[PDB]
Amino acid sequence: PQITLWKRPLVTIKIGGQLKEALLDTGADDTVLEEMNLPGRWKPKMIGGIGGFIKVRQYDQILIEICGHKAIGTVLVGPTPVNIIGRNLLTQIGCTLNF
Amino acid sequence: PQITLWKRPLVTIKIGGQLKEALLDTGADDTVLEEMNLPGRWKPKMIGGIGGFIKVRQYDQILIEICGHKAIGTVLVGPTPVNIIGRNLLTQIGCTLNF
Ligand SMILES: CCOP(=O)(COc1ccc(C[C@H](NC(=O)O[C@H]2CO[C@H]3OCC[C@H]32)[C@H](O)CN(CC(CC)CC)S(=O)(=O)c2ccc3ncsc3c2)cc1)OCC
Repeated sequence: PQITLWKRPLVTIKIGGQLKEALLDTGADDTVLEEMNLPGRWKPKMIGGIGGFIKVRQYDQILIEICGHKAIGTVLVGPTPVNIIGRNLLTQIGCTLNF
Repeated sequence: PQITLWKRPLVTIKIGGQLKEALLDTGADDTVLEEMNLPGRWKPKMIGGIGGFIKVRQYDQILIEICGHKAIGTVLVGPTPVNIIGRNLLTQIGCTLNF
């Protein structure tokens, strides 16, 4: 579809067998999701933005479905205030900016 | 144009007569630029991101040209890790997400 930017671009995603709301975020290199107890191994990581860094758990080869579009890649889990879909997955669903 | 997301969506902007590079950021409500001298009045504001809140200077009704497209609106100035163009100006230049 086409998403205007008057409001936050929030969509439904499916991950680890759960549905959630997440921001389609062209300023996010990586995908960062709210605390959730995903199975499997993970690597510690720190990601930075406005205000500083947070500590997150990096899980690899995670399947996420975004508005029916499937994607698989790296997902970071940590105390983010919002579920964020970053470019690593946005590219995979064919998402572009257009003006 | 149509901008893909394999790399960061960086563009040249012109503000207060100066050229700079900035990130088109659909996850940003507001536009935040690194410390710089802008003419006119400003008021202190706080904004929050992934790592907490920072103090910024709020400039209203500022002219800014984004990849050839003119906007006039609110620009925050402060210790952001990178210059970001948020939805308040993305809307003005007619930017949408498409997949
Ligand atoms: C409301 C909940 O609480 P809250 O008020 C704000 O919550 C939010 C927290 C984060 C966002 C998303 C964030 N937007 C943001 O900073 O926007 C500011 C400006 O406009 C306002 O609108 C929303 C907030 C205000 C960017 O889109 C993405 N970021 C990178 C950019 C940093 C400038 C480029 C470096 S990233 O997230 O840091 C990030 C993501 C993946 C990644 N992979 C490797 S690095 C790395 C870094 C949106 C809302 O904060 C109090 C705790």
